[PDB]
Amino acid sequence: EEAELELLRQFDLAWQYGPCTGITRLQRWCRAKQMGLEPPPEVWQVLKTHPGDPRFQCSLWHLYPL
Amino acid sequence: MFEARLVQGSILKKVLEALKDLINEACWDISSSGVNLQSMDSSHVSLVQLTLRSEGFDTYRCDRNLAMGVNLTSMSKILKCAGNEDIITLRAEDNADTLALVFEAPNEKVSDYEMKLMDLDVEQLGIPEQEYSCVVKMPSGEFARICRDLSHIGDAVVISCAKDGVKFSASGELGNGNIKLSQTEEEAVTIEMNEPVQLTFALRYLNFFTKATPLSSTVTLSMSADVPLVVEYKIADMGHLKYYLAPKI
Amino acid sequence: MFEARLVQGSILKKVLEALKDLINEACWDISSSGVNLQSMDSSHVSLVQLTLRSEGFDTYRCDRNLAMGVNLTSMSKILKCAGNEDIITLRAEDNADTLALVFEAPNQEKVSDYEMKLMDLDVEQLGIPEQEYSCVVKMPSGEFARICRDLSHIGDAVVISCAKDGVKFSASGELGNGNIKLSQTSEEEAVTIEMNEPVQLTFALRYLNFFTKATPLSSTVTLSMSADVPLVVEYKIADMGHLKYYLAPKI
Amino acid sequence: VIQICSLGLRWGEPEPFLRLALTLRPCAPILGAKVQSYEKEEDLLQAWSTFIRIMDPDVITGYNIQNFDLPYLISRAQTLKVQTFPFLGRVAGLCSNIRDSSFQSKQTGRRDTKVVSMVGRVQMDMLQVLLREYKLRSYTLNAVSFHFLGEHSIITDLQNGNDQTRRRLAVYCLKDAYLPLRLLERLMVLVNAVEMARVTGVPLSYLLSRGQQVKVVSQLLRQAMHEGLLMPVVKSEGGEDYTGATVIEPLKGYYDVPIATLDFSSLYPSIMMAHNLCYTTLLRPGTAQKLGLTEDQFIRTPTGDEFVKTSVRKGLLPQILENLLSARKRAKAELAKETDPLRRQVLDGRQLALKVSANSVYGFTGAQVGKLPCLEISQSVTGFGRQMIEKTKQLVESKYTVENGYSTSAKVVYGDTDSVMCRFGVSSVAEAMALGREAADWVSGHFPSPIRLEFEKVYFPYLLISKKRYAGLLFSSRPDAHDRMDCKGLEAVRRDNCPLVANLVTASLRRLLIDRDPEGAVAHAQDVISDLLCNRIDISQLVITKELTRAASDYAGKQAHVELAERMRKRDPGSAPSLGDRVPYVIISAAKGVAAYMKSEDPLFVLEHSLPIDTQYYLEQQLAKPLLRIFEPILGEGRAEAVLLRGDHTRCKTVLGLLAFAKRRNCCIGCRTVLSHQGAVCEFCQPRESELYQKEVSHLNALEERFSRLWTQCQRCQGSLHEDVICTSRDCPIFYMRKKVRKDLEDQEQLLRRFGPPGPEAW
DNA sequence: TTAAGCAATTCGTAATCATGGTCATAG
DNA sequence: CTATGACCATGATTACGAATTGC
Ligand SMILES: Cc1cn([C@H]2C[C@H](O)[C@@H](COP(=O)(O)OP(=O)(O)OP(=O)(O)O)O2)c(=O)[nH]c1=O
Ligand code: SF4
Ligand SMILES: [Zn+2]
Repeated sequence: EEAELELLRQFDLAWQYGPCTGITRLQRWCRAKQMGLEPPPEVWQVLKTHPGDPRFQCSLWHLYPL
Repeated sequence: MFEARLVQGSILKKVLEALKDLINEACWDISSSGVNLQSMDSSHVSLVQLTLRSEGFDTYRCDRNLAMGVNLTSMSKILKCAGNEDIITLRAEDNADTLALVFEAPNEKVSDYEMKLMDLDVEQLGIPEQEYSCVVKMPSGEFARICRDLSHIGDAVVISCAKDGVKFSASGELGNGNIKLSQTEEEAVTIEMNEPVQLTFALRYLNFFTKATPLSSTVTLSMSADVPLVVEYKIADMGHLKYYLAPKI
Repeated sequence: MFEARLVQGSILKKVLEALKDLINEACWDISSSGVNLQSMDSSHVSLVQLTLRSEGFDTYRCDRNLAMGVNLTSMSKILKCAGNEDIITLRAEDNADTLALVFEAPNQEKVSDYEMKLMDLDVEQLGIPEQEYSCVVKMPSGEFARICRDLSHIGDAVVISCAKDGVKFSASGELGNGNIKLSQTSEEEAVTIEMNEPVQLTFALRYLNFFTKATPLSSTVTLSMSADVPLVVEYKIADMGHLKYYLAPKI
Repeated sequence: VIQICSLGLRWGEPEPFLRLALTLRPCAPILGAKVQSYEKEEDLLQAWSTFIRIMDPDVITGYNIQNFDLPYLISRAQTLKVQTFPFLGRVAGLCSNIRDSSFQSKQTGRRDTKVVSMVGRVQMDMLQVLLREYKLRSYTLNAVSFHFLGEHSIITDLQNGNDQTRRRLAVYCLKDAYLPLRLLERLMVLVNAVEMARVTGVPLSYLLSRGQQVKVVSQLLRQAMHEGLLMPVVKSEGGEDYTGATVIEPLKGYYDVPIATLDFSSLYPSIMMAHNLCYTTLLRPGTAQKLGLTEDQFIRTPTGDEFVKTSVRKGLLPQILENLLSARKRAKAELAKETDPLRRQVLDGRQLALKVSANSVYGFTGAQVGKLPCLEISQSVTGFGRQMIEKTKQLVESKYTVENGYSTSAKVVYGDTDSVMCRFGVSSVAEAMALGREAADWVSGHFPSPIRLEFEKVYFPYLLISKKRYAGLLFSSRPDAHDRMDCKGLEAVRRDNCPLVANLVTASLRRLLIDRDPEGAVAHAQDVISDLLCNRIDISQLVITKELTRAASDYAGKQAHVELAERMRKRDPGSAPSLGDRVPYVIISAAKGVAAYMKSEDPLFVLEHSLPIDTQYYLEQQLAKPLLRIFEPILGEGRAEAVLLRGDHTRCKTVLGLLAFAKRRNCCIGCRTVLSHQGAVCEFCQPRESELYQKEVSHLNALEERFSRLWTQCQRCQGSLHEDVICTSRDCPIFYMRKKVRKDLEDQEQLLRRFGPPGPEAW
């Protein structure tokens, strides 16, 4: 923790995985894996050792009335 | 077609003066089980729940489940054109949006009014039944004076239910004070306790809740952990009237 | 440690109801003689002397010559929260600058325990003269209030003529002149105009309305006047002591 | 400070020549601009100071650079210990400093600004130019860019990310830094500033700091050296007021026969010109005596003074006024040959400025707190004004009458201190125009020169409500049929109200004056009130704005906007309204009826926290009384009952801590009876179910069509079709109108799942 | 040391004044 | 157990300041 919260914030702004501020984080991870762009096997291995926490399993701007 | 007839119009006038300040619009759910109502206040803080059971109306007739939309100010103005001894009948169609009220004096004078209803798009809410753990049954006059007397000091009040009795405290810029009450027919204060309670509620809502004091002699206060305080009144072989208010955090 | 009780306690409600419209503050002098209050008015025309002996109380403990100050109208708003049959109890610590009021019930089931904070006071204090009052009148308080209020709807200030046979309450106004005459009546409803030498004086009728705020405060009202001196109206607080309102006269 | 972005041009060339952007992390290249990157902020501030020394610009502009940008840079350079930053000026050994200043007048109000010292260079914040010249509703860059052209915590994670995010941030910053240049060259700011400095004779820094006194002092001194006079110093605190202008009593109502308007042009400067009024020719009451020559040596005014004829002296204020009048005449002669509309109004702005200068010459005389007051002159001016307008009204109503061979005796309906609205009688616009031109040219021949009356318009029809409140339709020629409406004073040009009310007043006067159909007007006002009560009106139409003036007058009595401003937020005690700006608010519903200052809230706070709206406040306090102003004079008091009955058929249709403890009782779609079970239809109203499904799928169909038109408009206003939209612009109707249709669709989609599915889905 | 003028209409808040519903106690 | 006016409570009228626009 506090290092796992920057890896996800770095996965969320890389443009080669998609334009993602409307959906979940694991849905975008599996969308890129289907098309197989290059999802890395570390943004998966922190979404498995946690429960349904809203500060891991949510996009950066999931507040913010946009 | 709906038609009811009730001999004690005074009960109707007391219930309509319970609510004309807290609520401006309501929907009456007319059924074959009685006349039942739920509403929120205008401030979106408190809940009212009113039940007039079907038996206590001394001449009942309801064909089909209705829903009437009533502006409570115009109805409260109409029900003060009827003295305290009259006999009140309600007449409604199942195709119309206009209600008829006929007041029958117990002596040569009969009166009849027609009132236009309105269509409203409100949503109906309710309550689930759980066991509140502090159960107070107290005189209504003492509760009215206690709320009205603490009101001049400050605006919150803390209710403190302990073993032998309950204790109400309130503060403000001109100081603070409490009132005790202890276990010792209707002038008694019966106190059932399993877990002790201490909670805080604002006074403007309580001084709204104590407007319906002529409906009964005693009042029932129910408390539990972190739930909305319930204020309950009973109307004799007619039904009941409940207000609901949430605690401060 | 001051701790005092009063069973027929409606009198305190009654005095502070007739105190708060006059003045905004009071200099409460607690001595071993009891509870006293000398205080001027706000308009520099009048004065209140309240004396409450200890023998008019029930149960008493005074260990200090306390000299405190009360903001009156907030204390009256607190006194509005207790009935008249209810027992009034006061408690005071000579280091803790607060007043602890305890309202007991006659059925003892409702207990009240209120607290008002203190504020400092440097109030002026003058002594009344003692002299001969050429006219002392014993009157019913309700009839007196009725008469001066009946004069309030004519004009503003009253002229009084105090003599042997009758007494003459006259006034002018925007509708003209009027006057009512009284005489002695040959225990509470009895009147008496005890007189040596007849006089004429000017007084303010609005301050008579202010002074008749203590109408339910006694058996009889006493009206004491002489030449060019403060009128003292007296309400004898029954079995307790007395309240005297001084009004410096007009020119 | 993480990014600085700069644009530079030579004046006269239609594009810039320099485009630079300096960032603080490594970035990605932008076509058309240079990009440099640094790993520390000291290098960034040093690089900007060296660039600003080497390019050496004449003028520095921006938007809110005075009160935000330059003191932020100066304080940030002081904190990080960089010694060589604050030398931005032209003199080689001088450092710059922050200094407060205030300005106040009854014309622009009071404003408090900081200044930063730059010797040699000139500053033009475009915000201060807008706030001084223009009277608008919001003064944000988005609002004035829409009005003239047509358009913090997210940025901190666009900068802590990657370098294409930083490239997006730099393109945004460069568009921001480019907009005030376009506004400066499009609005003809600098050309008018240079012409103002050449006509008045004051420097170019005084037209951004001072008022209208230094210019008239300057022109009077420049005219005083040519005859050898010296000015005195009189100062007095304080004289009394004098009597201003007359207004003629109306004949109120609705007119449908044409009224022609005749007015005087440049009234007070021509009074001061053609009766030889000046400081330097004011005759004291004794110095006429004991000479007795009254005739053609002096004159007498209605207030009482005596003033010398022009055969002895020429005043100084006639000559200054004559120069200003010729400059404005040349500006109008240039304006009479433009075809573009925005260019036509900016030349109108130039001539408006020269007329304001000429009238402030007269207003200099009566200012008892000033530098040289002579209230005798002011009283003579307004006395001559009153005398001449009553002369106009007597003459116009007296000559053209039934006995004098004409058709109908005319009757004046209105006059306000420079104009006369005479009602002639004919209902043909050609004959009214002909007689009105004859009347203007006839009456003008009873005066000295340059006093002239002129025809200006014909109103047909006309609507007169009170003093300083009227409306009409505008005719310039006859075969030029009609131009527009005129709304003098009414509820459509003031800014103290809601957009909903001003829009309703404009649409009602449109349907009522152009098409002459009161039934569509009643149906329109009914639909507005019905859609108000049914809770389908956007919150853009509900926002009220008020100006936060000096704090002691707002200490004297409790207001709504002052209460909202002085109540800080928990989020930000560092961004709040200051003195001089505008506070926006809406009114929410509560039960504290003694105070409308206890129900006011920020629009963004009621957005994010979802508080309800007081529809009865907006119904009886905002809407109702302007409508009763407008709709009554065409009919009687059965018209008040007609609109209050058109309310009455439509008032009976209203839409609706403890809120979490819901039960969510279902209800019959046909007859609204709460009942156990989830089926949509009631057992008595079950047969008519195909019609009840038919009804409401044409509502889902129309919500679907509104979702798509809005959420793809943001993609075209943003620029890109492949990346996310981030624009929470509070001055755009687009924002928060795109937020509620998501919830309408969320609700209306779930109401139709009460009905089953129209087929399987797992086959 | 610094600042162009007057006329008029509209709306909100607190304070002043009128009037009825309870009530409290003397008959 | 029942008249009478004194007492509390709620609504109609006036006054004045603030804001903004027309000449
Ligand atoms: C607008 C305005 C008018 N006035 C006075 C002077 C003017 O002579 C008089 C007439 O007002 P305006 O008609 O507004 O101005 P104007 O007549 O001088 O010029 P034009 O007809 O070409 O528009 O009102 C002022 O003193 N100060 C002002 O700001
Ligand atoms: S909300 Fe959409 S349309 Fe409105 S300003 Fe923002 S991007 Fe443009
Ligand atoms: Zn049904």
